[PDB]
Amino acid sequence: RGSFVEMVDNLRGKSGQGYYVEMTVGSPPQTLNILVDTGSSNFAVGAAPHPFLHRYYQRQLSSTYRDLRKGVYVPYTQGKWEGELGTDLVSIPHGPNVTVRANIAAITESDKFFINGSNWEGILGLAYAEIARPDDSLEPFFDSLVKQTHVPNLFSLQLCGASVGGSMIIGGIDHSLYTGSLWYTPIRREWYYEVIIVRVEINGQDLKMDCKEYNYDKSIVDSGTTNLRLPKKVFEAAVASIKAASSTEKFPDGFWLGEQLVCWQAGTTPWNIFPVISLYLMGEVTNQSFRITILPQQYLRPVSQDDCYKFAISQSSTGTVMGAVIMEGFYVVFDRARKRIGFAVSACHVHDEFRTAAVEGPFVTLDMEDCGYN
Ligand SMILES: NC1=N[C@](c2ccc(OC(F)F)cc2)([C@@H]2C[C@H]2C(=O)c2cncc(Cl)c2)CO1
Ligand code: NA
Ligand code: NA
Repeated sequence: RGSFVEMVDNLRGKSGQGYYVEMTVGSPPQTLNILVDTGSSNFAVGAAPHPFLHRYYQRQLSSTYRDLRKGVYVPYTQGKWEGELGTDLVSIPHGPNVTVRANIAAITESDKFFINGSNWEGILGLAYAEIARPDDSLEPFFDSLVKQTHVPNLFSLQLCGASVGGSMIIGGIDHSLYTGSLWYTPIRREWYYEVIIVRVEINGQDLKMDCKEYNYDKSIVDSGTTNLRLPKKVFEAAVASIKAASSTEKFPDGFWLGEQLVCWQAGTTPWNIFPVISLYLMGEVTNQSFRITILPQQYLRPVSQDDCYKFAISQSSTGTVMGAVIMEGFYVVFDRARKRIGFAVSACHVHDEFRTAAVEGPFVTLDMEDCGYN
């Protein structure tokens, strides 16, 4: 409890391409880099020589592979992966010193899934069985890990933005990774890591929307999404307020829609024209909330001889997505045992001399249960 030095710095990443952890599959162990994804629930790995892949799972080389004689087809947008299900022995070299027999989807065909030039070859879906493919009887990796070992039923993530890195602490918390106190919001339902946002402020100014809008049709914490994604109506209200706060300088209308970048010469980014963004989350106690605050350092993503940034807040039709834009400000504790998610100021988040990311409570917020969409 509290200190896991061997897992510190076990994540690496390229900006906008997610964070991955080294894993091994099969016997003898085959090493793969695997995207850490709290927004899905399948352990799926490249298993054929796709040109983009540095490497892939060669089941024929594993004496411990067991075929489940079942295929899985997984469309989404944009894209798809298809694979064959089995089990095999899985370890995390810079994780707990255990080995688990986990479900693995061997990806044999995909479209717009693997990224050309990325250093990961599969994804580790850390969410719950209710969104596993093909169905909730395919036990997710972390469920198997907890069933078969004594690893406590929780993990935590410190994503450090900018080559990026960070830490996945499996089975506990490392208090070096955060400053101040952890604040917890309930996991509303175990499918995604679903939470309830109860108030949104831009530079301290309330958007004053019916809070059910903030969670239309859900709000999730998702390490496998780059952006803060906001439901359309909330996004419209949000940019408008951000546009207004930031009007000392003017930017193309397309910038706010992510359709073009904006640049400034090096050292010349005007952070302070941009507002902070505060999400109040449902607390642990009736009528009690807390708030997490992020900087433009978080929602202006670095991507000419200038520092060009992408606006990393974007509209959504799947509800709010707290992606790397949120998570890079905080140490985030996925406290599965207590069905709650803790947030604390991250010891590694990017800021400036004037503003820091923040986690503050308690606040008095009534009718928070009304904020959840049904
Ligand atoms: N959270 C989420 N993960 C995704 C995903 C795609 C299929 C699934 O199938 C699953 F059921 F196996 C699951 C998740 C993508 C893997 C992520 C991805 O491609 C990505 C690209 N750039 C940056 C990041 Cl941070 C991630 C879609 O959104
Ligand atoms: Na256990
Ligand atoms: Na600390």
